Amino acid sequence: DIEVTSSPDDSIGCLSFSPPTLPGNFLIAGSWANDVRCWEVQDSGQTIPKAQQMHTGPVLDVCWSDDGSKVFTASCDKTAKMWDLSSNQAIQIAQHDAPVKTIHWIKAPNYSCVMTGSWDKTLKFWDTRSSNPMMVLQLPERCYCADVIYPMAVVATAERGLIVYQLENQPSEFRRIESPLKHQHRCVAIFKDKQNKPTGFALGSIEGRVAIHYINPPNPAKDNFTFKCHRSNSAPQDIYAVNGIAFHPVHGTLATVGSDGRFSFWDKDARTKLKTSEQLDQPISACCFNHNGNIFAYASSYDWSKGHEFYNPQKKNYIFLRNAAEELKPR
Amino acid sequence: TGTTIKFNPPTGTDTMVGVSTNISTKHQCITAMKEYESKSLEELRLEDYQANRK
Amino acid sequence: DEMDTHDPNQLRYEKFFFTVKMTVRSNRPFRTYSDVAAAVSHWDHMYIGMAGKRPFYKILAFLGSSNLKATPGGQPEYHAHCEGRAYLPHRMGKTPPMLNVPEHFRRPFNIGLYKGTIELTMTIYDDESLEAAPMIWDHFNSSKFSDFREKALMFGLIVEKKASGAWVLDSVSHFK
Repeated sequence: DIEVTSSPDDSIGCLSFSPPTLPGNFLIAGSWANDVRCWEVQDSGQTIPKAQQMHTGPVLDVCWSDDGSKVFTASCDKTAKMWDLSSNQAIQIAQHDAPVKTIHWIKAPNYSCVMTGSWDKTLKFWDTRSSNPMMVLQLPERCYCADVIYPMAVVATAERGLIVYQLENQPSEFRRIESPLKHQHRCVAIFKDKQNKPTGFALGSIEGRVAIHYINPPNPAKDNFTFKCHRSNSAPQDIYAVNGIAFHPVHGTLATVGSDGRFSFWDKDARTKLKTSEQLDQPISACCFNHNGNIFAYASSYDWSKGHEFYNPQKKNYIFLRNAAEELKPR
Repeated sequence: TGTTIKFNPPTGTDTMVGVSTNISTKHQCITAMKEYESKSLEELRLEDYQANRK
Repeated sequence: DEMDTHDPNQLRYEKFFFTVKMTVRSNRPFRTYSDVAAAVSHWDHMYIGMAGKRPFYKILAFLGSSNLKATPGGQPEYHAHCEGRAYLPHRMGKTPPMLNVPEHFRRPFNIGLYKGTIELTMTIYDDESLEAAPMIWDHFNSSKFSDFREKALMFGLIVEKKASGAWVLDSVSHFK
């Protein structure tokens, strides 16, 4: 499976492809070497290193503006930067009292903003030209992961916090869910209904398990379910953390990636596994799809799931691309 | 502060299905441990990075 | 392959109607609530009743003792009547359907410096009505702090309350 030219020095935390308002494809990756890199992915499969930016600490999340001109970066250095790609100039747009874990772009008819999610137990909203938050939201715990598709946002916190938000007018708390999972929250992804609206989410714990949760289903007791994944296997069955989770923007099937160094494609409606890959030399830490979903990005890095001891500073960190729109079709 | 206590995977039981069966589990995640359960991998990692204990 | 969706920790919900009539005859006046809990929690010794309903009664027994008012007559007597409709999250797998059939419990107790009897009458049945109902944890005045976990345990209730959402009845203990 095809590599990427000049991949990062240290482990990869996040990946993000550009929006459709941009011609061609552009990949973004953040690393624990404090830096963010930008490639142009060509149909050919070749990748052209385009640009780079620096934080003073590890970068935990990246994302694009709706119109393609900007990359927003979230770091441990307690800041988020806005990166104008044309002039390769970046500026600070956000601050927290602790590392910024999640960063998202909100494009609402009424208004537009950045939503930062931090371990300082808050959600903050920024217009990108001011230095005050335009809106501050209290969370019950440290922000662990989040997702945004207008007019809905999901946030997962420490201590298995789970919260849904409505985004019309000003953003507000919609529902405080009692988590379907009984182990630490790791990653979440919002899925849509046939009529193309925010209708639910997929939540991944550290316990080789994902929960499928519909906001408003005809019968929660059967419609809301949970499935096991990323487990190797008489012997003891090895359980691994789900590290990333992404839906196909067209087909409605999903990709999951784990500590075991495998990716898997699933059909959540049919409740059927589609593909489980080969095991890799190290865990898969991050993954996503390009604007239309022909390309499935996934990084092979050490996710720290076994502590400082199994870190091998010497091993290469790979990002792989898989031109697979055919592998992700229901039947 | 950091991952000083050595890695040791917690164990447990689980069911496995329409071919219903019974198994044993080894949870291969450091935060599954009672010592680290209050933190997240990226939290620990950052603590290790600042301690310079890479 | 096909997904393995089996989960014994599936967080199911319940909607129900409930009734609680409770009478506690005692030799002397209770000192602490902790004492009341002990006496009242005897109600289920030698349990005769609907298997799948037993956990819910524990909740109502707990709720009972929370409201017990003293009848000034009697040799001390305590009385409570609780009635309503509620919504309860739990992790106990498929509950069998519950029908309005009041069940009767009357047993003695001898703990500490107290001996007497507890009389309990309880109903619990399904509410198909789509209308909203408050969490059962709301009929308790004192379900607004962590001490609540302790109290629930005296009645064999193992409850959780995480960063978001109401208390969840994780499991039930029968012994101890």
